[PDB]
Amino acid sequence: NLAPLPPHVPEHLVFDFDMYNPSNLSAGVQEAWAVLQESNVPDLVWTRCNGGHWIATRGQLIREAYEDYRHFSSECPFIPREAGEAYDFIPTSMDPPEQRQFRALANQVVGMPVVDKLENRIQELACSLIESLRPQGQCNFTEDYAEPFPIRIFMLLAGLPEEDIPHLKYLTDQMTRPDGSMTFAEAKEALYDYLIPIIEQRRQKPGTDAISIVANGQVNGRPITSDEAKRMCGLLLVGGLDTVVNFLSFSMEFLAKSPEHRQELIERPERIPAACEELLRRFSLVADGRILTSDYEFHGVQLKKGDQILLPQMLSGLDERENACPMHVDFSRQKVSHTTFGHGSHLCLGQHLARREIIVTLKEWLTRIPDFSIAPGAQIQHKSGIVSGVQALPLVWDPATTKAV
Ligand code: MNR
Ligand SMILES: [K+]
Repeated sequence: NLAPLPPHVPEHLVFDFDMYNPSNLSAGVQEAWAVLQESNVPDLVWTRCNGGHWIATRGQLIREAYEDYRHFSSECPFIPREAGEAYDFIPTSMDPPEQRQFRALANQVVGMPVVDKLENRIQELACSLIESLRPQGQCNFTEDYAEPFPIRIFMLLAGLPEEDIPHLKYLTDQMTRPDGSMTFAEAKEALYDYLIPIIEQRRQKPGTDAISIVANGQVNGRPITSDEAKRMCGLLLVGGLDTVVNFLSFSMEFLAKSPEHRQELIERPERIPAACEELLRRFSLVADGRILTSDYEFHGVQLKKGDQILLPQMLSGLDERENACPMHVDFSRQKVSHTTFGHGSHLCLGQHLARREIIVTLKEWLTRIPDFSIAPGAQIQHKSGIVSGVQALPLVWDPATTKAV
């Protein structure tokens, strides 16, 4: 359904793009969003879909908006408006200056230092899961590796039982790619229903897990409140269950279709870290936004207080003005430009954990299964939303070409 066009929006800027079900989705989700960068499309357009909102389509505008938090606020960062209004995670729903004090605490539980505490476990789990699949000559990558690898690592860090994964994963997905059975607000309340008692129990009897550290932490010298701890832990759950999980499938799908790129990383393994960055650019998948704090003229367009604007962190990397031959994957790309981990004061705090999970996967998978392909007659389907993903990824290979080491 298309919402009525607001009085200040001119017709020539209307482009009815649906972020939850794009028209050209069959060609690939990244390709689907790239239609917003064709020759006849303005830098900033308005879509009547999902309640009506603006969409920045070029890296220059996306970076400018993320830097100017005075005009573009994180208080209501999700579309539709109902979801953005209910959204209250910390630090993501706050603007500086209040936002800043919470970043240090989050860094304590998912930052670089922590990646060092789980180094061995991450390595062990990756090798373990891959060796188990190797002799099978086939797998359903999404459920056999993409989900269990990053998710089990997060549950370990948070001190939560793996048997709770099905419930938590379902709730997290309703906040990014809703199936219609739950609103954002209902999904968020169910997540908080889960966390509330756990936070109280760990504030009474502290442990060394991520939830215990957040719940008993301090914010710029003063005790964190139960409510603040809940709002921060909810965000961590989403990041642990619906970020790397999706990205890994986009990357493996590409490697399955490009033997040449697989051979490159096999012959020259020192290029894996660079390959990670290039894949993060080409298969970017996050797209959230901001809300206007007042009337404001932006790049010749009149914006009104209350208007929502989607800043596809995904679009910066595919912008031909930022990267030549954007759809082409080149591991030797000199200057890989992108905003896959955000831009400005809210730069991703989990990027170190994410990069380690991606690099370990690339190295340990190609070491054991260098040659693989998409299953016979399979047509890979993608899904779009706040975070985009892959519905299923059936893979096959000849065990005779594999290595058990
Ligand atoms: C479990 C931890 C996390 C993991 C894993 C993780 C993995 C990834 C990842 C992997 C492929 C994707 C791409 C990703 C992308 C992002 N991520 Mn990340 N992220 N990520 C966070 C935790 C995590 N992320 C936190 C915390 C913030 C918010 C910081 C702040 O608001 O000040 C954040 C913020 C962000 C933002 C900024 C959003 C904004 O400006 O409103 C983007 C984009
Ligand atoms: K809000």
